[PDB]
Amino acid sequence: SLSPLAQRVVTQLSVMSASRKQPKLLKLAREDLIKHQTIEKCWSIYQQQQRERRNLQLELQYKSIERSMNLLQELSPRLFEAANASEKGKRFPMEMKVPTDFPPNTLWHYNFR
Amino acid sequence: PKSACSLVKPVHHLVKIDKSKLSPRFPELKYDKSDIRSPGFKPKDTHADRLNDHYLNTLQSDLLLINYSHNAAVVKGLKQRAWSGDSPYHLNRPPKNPRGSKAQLPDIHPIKWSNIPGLESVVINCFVREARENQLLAITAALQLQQITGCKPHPIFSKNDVPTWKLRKGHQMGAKVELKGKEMSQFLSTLTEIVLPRIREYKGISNQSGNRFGGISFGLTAEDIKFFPEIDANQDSWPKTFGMHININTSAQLDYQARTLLSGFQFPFFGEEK
Amino acid sequence: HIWSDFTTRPSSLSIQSSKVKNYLFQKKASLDPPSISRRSNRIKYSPPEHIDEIFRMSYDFLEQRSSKFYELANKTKNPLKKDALLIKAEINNPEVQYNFQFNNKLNNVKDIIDYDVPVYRHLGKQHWESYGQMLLMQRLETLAAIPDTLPTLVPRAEVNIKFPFSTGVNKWIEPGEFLSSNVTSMRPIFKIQEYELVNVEKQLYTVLIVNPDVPDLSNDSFKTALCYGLVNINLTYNDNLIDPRKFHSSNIIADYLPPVPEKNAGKQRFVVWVFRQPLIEDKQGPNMLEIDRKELSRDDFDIRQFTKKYNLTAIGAHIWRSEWDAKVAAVREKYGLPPGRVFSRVRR
Amino acid sequence: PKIKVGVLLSRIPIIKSELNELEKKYYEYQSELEKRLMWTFPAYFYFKKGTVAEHKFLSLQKGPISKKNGIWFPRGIPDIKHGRERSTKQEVKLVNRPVIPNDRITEADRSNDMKSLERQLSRTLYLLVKDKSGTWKFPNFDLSDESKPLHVHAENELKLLSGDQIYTWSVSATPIGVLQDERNRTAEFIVKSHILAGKFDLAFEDFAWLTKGEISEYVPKDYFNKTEFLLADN
Amino acid sequence: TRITLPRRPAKKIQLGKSRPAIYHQFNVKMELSDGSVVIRRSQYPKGEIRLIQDQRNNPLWNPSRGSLDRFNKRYSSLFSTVELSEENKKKTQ
RNA sequence: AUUGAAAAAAAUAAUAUAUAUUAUAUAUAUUAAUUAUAAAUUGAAAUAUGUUUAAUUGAAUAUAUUUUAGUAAUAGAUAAAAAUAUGUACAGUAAAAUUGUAAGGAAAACAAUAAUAACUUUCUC
Repeated sequence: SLSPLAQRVVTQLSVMSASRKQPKLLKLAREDLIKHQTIEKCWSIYQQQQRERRNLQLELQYKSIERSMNLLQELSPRLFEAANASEKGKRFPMEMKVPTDFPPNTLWHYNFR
Repeated sequence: PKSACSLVKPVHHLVKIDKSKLSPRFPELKYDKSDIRSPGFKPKDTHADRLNDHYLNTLQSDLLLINYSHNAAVVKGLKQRAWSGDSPYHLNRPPKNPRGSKAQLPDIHPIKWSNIPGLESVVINCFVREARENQLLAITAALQLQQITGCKPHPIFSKNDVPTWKLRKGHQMGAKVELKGKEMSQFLSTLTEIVLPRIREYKGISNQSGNRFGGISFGLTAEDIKFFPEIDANQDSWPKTFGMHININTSAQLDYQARTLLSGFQFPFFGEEK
Repeated sequence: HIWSDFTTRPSSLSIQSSKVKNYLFQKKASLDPPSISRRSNRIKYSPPEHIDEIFRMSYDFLEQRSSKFYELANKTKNPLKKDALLIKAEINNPEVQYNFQFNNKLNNVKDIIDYDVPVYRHLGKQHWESYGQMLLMQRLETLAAIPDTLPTLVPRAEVNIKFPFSTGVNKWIEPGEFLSSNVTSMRPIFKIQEYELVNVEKQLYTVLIVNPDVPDLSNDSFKTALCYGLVNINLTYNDNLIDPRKFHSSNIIADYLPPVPEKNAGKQRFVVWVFRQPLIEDKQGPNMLEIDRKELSRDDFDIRQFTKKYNLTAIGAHIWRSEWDAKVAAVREKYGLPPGRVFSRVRR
Repeated sequence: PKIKVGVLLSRIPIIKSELNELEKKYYEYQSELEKRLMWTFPAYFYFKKGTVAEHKFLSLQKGPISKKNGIWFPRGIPDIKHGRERSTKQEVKLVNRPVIPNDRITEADRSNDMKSLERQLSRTLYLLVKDKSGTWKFPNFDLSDESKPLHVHAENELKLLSGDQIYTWSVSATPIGVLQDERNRTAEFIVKSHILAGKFDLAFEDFAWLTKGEISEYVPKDYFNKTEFLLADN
Repeated sequence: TRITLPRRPAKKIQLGKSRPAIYHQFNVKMELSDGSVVIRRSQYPKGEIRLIQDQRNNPLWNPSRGSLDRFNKRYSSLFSTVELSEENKKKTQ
């Protein structure tokens, strides 16, 4: 009927498939449904607020930068030129790592190079 | 059929009739997939995404600061040129195609608080070419992909036909999977931390790699996939293993911006940039 | 805690069921849902875990937001803006959501869903837009009741009709239904549910049922026929069922003549239109209007011309459509209308 | 007007941000919803039948109650496939060493040492400095030469202050903002830069490494208003 | 010639009834090369893993910071730099 | 309905039952199912009845009665790989060329490549 390789392939396929592995549908009572809706809506609102806060902050930073650069242009042309360069190949430093869940054994390195 | 003449009749009102809602056929389908009452419901925002949080906090501001060019105006792309009306044959003529390209190119905007580059989507294209002989290899590749991602893969089929390579048309051959949001972020984090350091002579992603507009890519060999923790934990269960292409799609206007963004997430870049 | 206060706020914003309210607001998931009436089913049921504390937090968050909105709402002077503020404050209230979703909107009981309350009215409007309004629009366009009678419609009020007096059965007419001559023998009952903010005391309404498809053999075409005409009707958000109780004999510009389609004349559209009166400033009370009853004719009726004359704006519509059956002759006889014509089966 | 060089050194967080009370609970709920809706664990794949590893897993697990004729099950009849009650959430219990994570709060945090870099791990720390007067501020430096670029000059000044203990990285050549005034006709152009690996430890009297919330307490109100948005909230 | 698994009749997923594939996933703790632990959701059943070769001990990711083994074992008494200096005359090549 | 936990009711829709009308309506009750379907001397689980250990529950083990395992792809109204070529209903847009990417090369697969003025809703200064 089937080889051992064929069997193993079938098993692998099954791992991915939804055939006889999935539970019943999540039914709710009307009160429960409402509670869920209120949870979700509130959360969504909170997320929107956070986005606006961050977005606003970014806008503020941009405005400050603009204000700075105009001033620099007014005062010292060479300094302005130096500031406003193409940073095409700018690379973030490899020490600035993505913050983990829990910290390492040695928290901070005081010596380098 | 009395005729094939298609011709949509005009209306006498501005109300937008959603025809789906007027039926009683698919009552489960009227609910959005986000809604709890739909069978299509899935808990989306299950836990705090770490890479995304990092981007929000540290990187995004830094990226904005980098990309500020003073009084930078919009750079319009190559577009379809209109004809000068110096002849009456120009009068209903289609426009001249773009200068260099056949297809139109997008406008490059200055980076401000709104349009800072960020990760949009990852796609993991795995086309196993031995599966022209063995269909079961495609299945195994798909499983591997699923294991790696925690996301449902989609089967790739042979779209073309060719004699030199023993390839038919309409044959299942490997799989793909578009990761988005938190799963994608996790996958990137795993790539940065676990897998790519275990590759021996790994210099990084090439600086000559990428789209013209905010898309960067690279690929992993069959040797490299055994470093993924889901595959590594049962090497008996994974005798064969398949390479893959990894298309990273950013919200970057240009490719150097996208590269910079990826560097922020601890991706090394080695080659001479364009 | 603004949503627990009911000093200034209406009673309708609360849930009237006590058990349901208790279930909503508890400190642990101990109680079982009042919705599940049966004991065995309640036993079987298991709500999702951790739902209570999070729900409470969400309530607090949205309650705070509502309170903040109210701080603005009371300072506001102009009425539409104030209403909008009120809506914003209370729309995310769980109790009002429960009330609206799970109790009837058509024949709303005032204590549960009060359409005098702005939030509930907004909800009702949204519900109407979701399905019933779209359906009505489709039936107007497909049947060709808009351009044939009255150019366009911008649906504002939800209009539902009924024929209670003829047969006995209770049924709201779905737009574009085929009703028997027995069903539509005696007059209908309207319900004009208004969702916009409007002056309830001043605003009058007119209702016109028009039959565009009565055949005129001189013209070799059709003509309109005003089958039923009411004017100067007073609506209120909750008190809105236009019945012989409400309107007086003075309000009837053309008293109900029934659908009596001729044999082979075809299907006849009867499309009720609901207009609101023009509102005059510097005049307290409801501004009436006089109709020249000799000028307007029933056997031929320019609806558009009439509208132009009295400066009406069509807010709502509904439509049924009648064709010939055996009982139309009986209906004619009852009303004292003539025998009724019979046309050739072929449209030659 | 005199050109001056402001510098704020940003030590970025080394671990995840702490979740809000609201957030945590919500996330737990979503996890529990997922679990309820999650598929059966396909144990037949990961554990081979008739193997020592499978046996341990089986022992760890406890099975579901099957349906049996002539009995009342008041929580409905068991719906089972691959050995799981479909009607409920499934729980699957699982050098050779237990992975024990380190404490997120630190010794420095406990002591409240403001000069230390390990004192907050989930927040973005900013280098502040106290001058001859009682005021605090971000490191200022006089730009007399004006030959070199501004950010480079700032970095050099920082390095000089340190005695080559610090290891910084400028985010860009562009200045984030300016602090300007009428009494002293000057202009402090603020650069942004990131401490990567080193001490500071040292005219300025004292220094500290603080979050955005603590800087408000230390620094003046007007100054804070001027330079609030530049600092990350977390 | 072409090795395949021949398809059975497909099961009709009705419109609206399609359910999203929520695979069974465990919360897995990865301790990296150093003691930094990170939680990640994973399909394989293992609550804890500790990694040997990661970015946190690779030189590319931090520039600022068993044949050979067998050889060392069985040439240990000799102790095999000074040895290099002794045995490295660069005249002949 | 009995069982668990610590007077009632007021939508839609479905189901059950009843009746109203030359009206596929209304009334009351209740919220099921939702990816399954025969056949397994062998795997796994439960319950019942025994026996031994620390009246007791856990733990171990025997028999009986069941339940699971036949492990197989679409999870989306799918949308230019291949497959039902006539009906109807609903919805969408192709191709080329270009820039890239593990074996991949001119030629296998995947990604990306025209413009947002005005409008509606949501959050926010």
